[PDB]
Amino acid sequence: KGEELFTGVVPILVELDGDVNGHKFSVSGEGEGDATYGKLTLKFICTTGKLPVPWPTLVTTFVQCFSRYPDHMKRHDFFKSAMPEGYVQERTIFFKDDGNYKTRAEVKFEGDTLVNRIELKGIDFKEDGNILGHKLEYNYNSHNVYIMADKQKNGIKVNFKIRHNIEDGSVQLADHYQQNTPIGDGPVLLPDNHYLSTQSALSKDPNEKRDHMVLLEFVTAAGI
Repeated sequence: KGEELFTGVVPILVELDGDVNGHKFSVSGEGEGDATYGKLTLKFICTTGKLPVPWPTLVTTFVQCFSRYPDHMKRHDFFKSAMPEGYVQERTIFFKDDGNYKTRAEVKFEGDTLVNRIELKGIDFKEDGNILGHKLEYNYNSHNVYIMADKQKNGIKVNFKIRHNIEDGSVQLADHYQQNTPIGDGPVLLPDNHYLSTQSALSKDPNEKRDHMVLLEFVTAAGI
């Protein structure tokens, strides 16, 4: 019964603390989310200074409860269903032939603000690599996210790959593995497999002098 929660535009707050190959950094993200349209709008700041890794790489990490679930599919909205209480999102993201990322985040409401708090741990990155070497283009493609229920952990398992465009026209693969679990002891909706169609556009704020990333994104469920 989290749907009444996402009836209008909801403020979003994003906080991440990370360490990549001994590279410590932090980001703060503020924005709005309008589930009715599967639309998200945020701005991220690298508070500790210059971001050690590349922006496009943090996107997946930086609130699926803002996805638009068509009417005929609401019974599958696990995300909104964990609402108010929230849920845990954990991930292992393997960058092909490079390091991998480990994440644990908590997705919940604090008052009337939607909060995503994350701790990220990065290891085995090559300094002479795409990531560390900053060789990714500042852009992003559309992707499908497959969702299947994890009846066991009373949650869901998600799989998907992201392709990051390399500056030489090449592509860097990012294999994502993710599990979600409700924070409460309340009931949630366990869905049948389906997927989320995600579009994203990264931009920059001219008048913004700090290290950041502006983000616009739309997400709609389908495959059902």
